[PDB]
Amino acid sequence: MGSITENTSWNKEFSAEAVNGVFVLCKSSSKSCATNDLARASKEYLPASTFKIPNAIIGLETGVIKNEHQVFKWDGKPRAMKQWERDLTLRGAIQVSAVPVFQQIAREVGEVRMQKYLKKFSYGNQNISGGIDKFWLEGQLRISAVNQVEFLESLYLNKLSASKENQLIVKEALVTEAAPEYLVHSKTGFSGVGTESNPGVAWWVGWVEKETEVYFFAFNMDIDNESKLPLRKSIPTKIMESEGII
Amino acid sequence: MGSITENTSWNKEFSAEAVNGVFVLCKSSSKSCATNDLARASKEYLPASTFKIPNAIIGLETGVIKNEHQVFKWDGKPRAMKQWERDLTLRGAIQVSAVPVFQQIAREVGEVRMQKYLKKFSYGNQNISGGIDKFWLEGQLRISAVNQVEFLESLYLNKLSASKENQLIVKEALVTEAAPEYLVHSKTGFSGVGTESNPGVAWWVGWVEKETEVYFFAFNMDIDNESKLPLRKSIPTKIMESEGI
Repeated sequence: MGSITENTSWNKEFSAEAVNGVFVLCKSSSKSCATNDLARASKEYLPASTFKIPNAIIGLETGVIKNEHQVFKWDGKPRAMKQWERDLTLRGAIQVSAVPVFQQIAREVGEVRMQKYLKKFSYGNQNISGGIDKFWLEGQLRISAVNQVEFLESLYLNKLSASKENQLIVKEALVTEAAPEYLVHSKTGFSGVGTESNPGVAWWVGWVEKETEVYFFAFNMDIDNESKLPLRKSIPTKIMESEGII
Repeated sequence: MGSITENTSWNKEFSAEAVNGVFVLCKSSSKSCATNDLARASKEYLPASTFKIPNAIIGLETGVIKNEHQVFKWDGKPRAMKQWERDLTLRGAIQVSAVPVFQQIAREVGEVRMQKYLKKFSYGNQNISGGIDKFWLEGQLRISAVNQVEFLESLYLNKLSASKENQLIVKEALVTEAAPEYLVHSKTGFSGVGTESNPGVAWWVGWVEKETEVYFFAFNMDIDNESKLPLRKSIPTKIMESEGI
């Protein structure tokens, strides 16, 4: 990555909520990044559902996901969340974080192909052991906020080791906010409430295209209570809108 | 164009506003469309800004538009609108409908290549005479609502005679509404108030991806009073809502 500068004043938003976390924000027009905590910016955590971004690209690249219009049919069996009990498009599955859809995609991709692509993507520690359908949820895979922004910037520029076509498909699927001159691509993540002395992690990563400017961001925080989930978006949002990226 | 059925009940919104226009809605699931007026559905009108869709694709295909990240720098010379007086990305130019930006692109594309692609796209009457950079604004180019829908369906499916990459680039630049299971791609159009007994035309075309269903739409109406523009969105919205979309 380029240069990164620690800005301890950003901790203001974290203190107010008594949250232990990190936010990394990079402005493309300068190749510079800022963060409230340099140490945690480089610390690696379970990616949780933010892993659906590389998983989607790999699914497309390997042909497991036939094309952008593939519909993932619900077999009718009970699923962990009601929002997943329905047929979903690739964008739909990603947007509602439909774990079972991507677990099946991961099984079809397989260990060998999955490993190959995470190496090509320089994705975290590239550790997929423990079970092909859950390594990003409870396995040994880990990735840092800094590595997330590097990865997302590559995707934005279509520089990942995959077809431009597939990177573009996954990119539209990640759009979460659209205005004439304000476009946001993002993905949430939540590993769970963790265990005693081992909190879970919550994520919010993506990028913002405001006019001719582009900002890449990655946020993660320790979490042991679902009631704190909204903070994964509110803290980053307050930090960015305090930076003029309203 | 699969099958199309006229549904006069849709005229309600039109009559309720004393507006002459047409709306074509197609449900991909069941290759069928509906319209309030079959005859007008096939009538061709000046595309106005909706033409920025085919133009953007052509600009990318021919190279005039370097890539998806190309920036369109403003030279400083005043423009018809303040919103266009600034640098713009490809999506920004489309979203705010920066006429000057695309006029320049058209010039670079060249009437020869422009004519070539409109033939590949089967875009309306394909008449770009009058002025290489104003034919869609006041030239003789004409296209129907049915033609807009089939053109947009081709784009959605990456079936236009262009690279899938360029089609995908233009598709994201057209996103106007984004939600978890609701995504809208769309483009507005307006030729002006026009002249007496010869009003202008207002457009609104695009498609809606709701859950796993996909709806393609095209709307146009005659307009002589700039105060009626909002109707290009309100009328279709009301009709689609009355359908469940």
